[PDB]
Amino acid sequence: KIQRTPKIQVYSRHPAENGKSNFLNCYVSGFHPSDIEVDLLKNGERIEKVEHSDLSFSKDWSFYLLYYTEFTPTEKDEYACRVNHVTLSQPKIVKWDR
Amino acid sequence: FQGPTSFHVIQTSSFTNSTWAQTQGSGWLDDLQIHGWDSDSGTAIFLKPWSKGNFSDKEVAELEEIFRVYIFGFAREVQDFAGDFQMKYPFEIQGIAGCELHSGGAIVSFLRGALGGLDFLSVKNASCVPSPEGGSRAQKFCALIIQYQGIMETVRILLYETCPRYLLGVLNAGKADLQRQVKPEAWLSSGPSPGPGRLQLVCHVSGFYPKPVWVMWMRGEQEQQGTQLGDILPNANWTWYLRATLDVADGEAAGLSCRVKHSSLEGQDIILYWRGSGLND
Ligand SMILES: CCCCCCCCCCCCCCC[C@@H](C(=O)OC[C@@H]1O[C@@H](O)[C@@H](O)[C@H](O)[C@@H]1O)[C@H](O)CCCCCCCCCCCCCCCCC[C@@H]1C[C@@H]1CCCCCCCCCCCCCCCC[C@@H](OC)[C@H](C)CCCCCCCCCCCCCC
Ligand SMILES: *[C@@H]1O[C@H](CO[C@@H]2O[C@@H](C)[C@@H](O)[C@@H](O)[C@@H]2O)[C@@H](O[C@@H]2O[C@H](CO)[C@@H](O[C@@H]3O[C@H](CO[C@H]4O[C@H](CO)[C@@H](O)[C@H](O)[C@@H]4O)[C@@H](O)[C@H](O[C@H]4O[C@H](CO)[C@@H](O)[C@H](O)[C@@H]4O)[C@@H]3O)[C@H](O)[C@H]2NC(C)=O)[C@H](O[C@@H]2O[C@@H](C)[C@@H](O)[C@@H](O)[C@@H]2O)[C@H]1NC(C)=O
Ligand SMILES: *[C@@H]1O[C@H](CO)[C@@H](O)[C@H](O)[C@H]1NC(C)=O
Ligand SMILES: [Cl-]
Repeated sequence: KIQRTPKIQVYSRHPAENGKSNFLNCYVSGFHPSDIEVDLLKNGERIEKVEHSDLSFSKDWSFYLLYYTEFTPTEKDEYACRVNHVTLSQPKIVKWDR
Repeated sequence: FQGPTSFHVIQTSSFTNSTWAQTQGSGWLDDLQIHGWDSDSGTAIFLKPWSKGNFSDKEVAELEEIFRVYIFGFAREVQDFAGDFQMKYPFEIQGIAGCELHSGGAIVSFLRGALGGLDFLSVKNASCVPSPEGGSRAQKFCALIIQYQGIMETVRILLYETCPRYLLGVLNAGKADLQRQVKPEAWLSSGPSPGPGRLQLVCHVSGFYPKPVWVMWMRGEQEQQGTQLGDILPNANWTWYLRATLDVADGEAAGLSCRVKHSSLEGQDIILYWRGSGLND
């Protein structure tokens, strides 16, 4: 039928205060089929303490998942969400922009 | 009322080839997950202490059995008919079924199925309704399913008798969590917008529950109807995040404020004030 590429939105639980612990969310939505892989990234390295929701889908049958990790933003560190999917030739990287 | 009004189970079944299929499932109050399905065991994972509602363990066990049998048998039967329906692997089937409490108290039930991300069928009152997007496959499917003895009767009972009392009992059992009020945090940011001398102001609103929320850019009492709302995005802990943006001419940003209304604030709106005509002076 159809194939849809993931929308990828990265956002923090609380406003980003340097030094203050927080949560980093990656919301991957609007994709089809359900097969997907997602990593959260600290400075290019896959964060290993990552939780995610069970698979769900919206009114138009497109799938969505929430990935999240506690983190502590600094002015020097970079964070991102890495997604691969049949609609992507290479894993797409979406960096967090406070 | 405040929290969720709908209970529903969802199914995602992926068929890789003629012998391998995998099914994931879960149960939800609106967009709040209260059940998981464990394919390790063919039983349900209750995510909240109250997730069984007012049902006895016997009736829960029976429902788990019905779901376990359905999930295993669905994939088997699909595999067996995949040739007759001219199916090409891989393909993916989705379904959702449940009931929703409406204003005035009526509870409406539903069942919908998809193939390849497109509508395929629905149920109206133990009748299988093929969706036009499903084409002749869906017409053939609904003609076949009515011949499996007793399955439409099971569906009808679950949709129209079991679900509504489950929904009521679980909304009552869960009320301390489902009717809690959690106050948002709000903060402002700014960015360049596409276009000359323009500027995007952003009002962030984060951590609220329940989900209905009101947020607008304002000049005094004048709602700025150019306000644009993003998606309402989830946090892990049953709250959400939302941004409201406003494209404004550089030099016209002064006098703007962001106003948040939420049931948790007991009438005391959040008001953040943008200071300066441009970026940040
Ligand atoms: C048109 C309707 C759907 C079509 C059905 C598909 C064919 C299957 C073939 C037969 C399967 C094996 C045979 C016996 C099994 C049978 C049953 O009756 O049981 C026992 C019976 O006993 C007697 O009646 C016997 O006579 C009888 O033999 C039987 O044994 C099944 O249980 C049928 C009933 C199951 C469906 C549920 C009905 C709606 C329920 C609404 C709300 C429930 C009540 C609230 C209480 C819950 C309390 C919580 C508690 C914690 C627990 C559960 C918590 C956790 C649950 C999460 C995981 C569960 C996921 C499973 C279901 C999710 C959504 C429901 C299904 C959605 C329907 C769609 O899905 C894609 C359709 C499918 C669309 C299909 C689209 C594509 C189609 C195919 C395309 C072509 C390919 C080829 C196809 C050819 C055809 C195959
Ligand atoms: C889980 O909760 C369900 C609903 O939520 C609960 O409801 C009550 C009881 C409190 O516990 C709430 O705090 C809680 O939210 C239970 O389902 C409900 O059960 C009651 C019976 O206890 C039942 O009321 C009966 O209704 C019929 C009329 O129903 C028809 O008409 C109405 C419209 O008027 C329509 O909406 C219905 O769909 C039907 O078409 C009525 O005739 C009965 O009256 C008789 O009995 C009462 C005594 O209760 C007596 O005063 C009268 O004089 C008369 O003799 C009675 O009022 C509700 O309809 C039902 N609600 C739903 C949505 O089904 C559920 O109870 C279990 O299932 C029921 C169907 C019933 O078989 C009960 O015996 C069961 O225990 C409960 N438990 C489970 C396991 O689901
Ligand atoms: C289903 O159809 C019957 C008529 O056979 C009707 O009485 C009933 O209200 C309909 N809806 C149901 C059972 O949910
Ligand atoms: Cl601020």
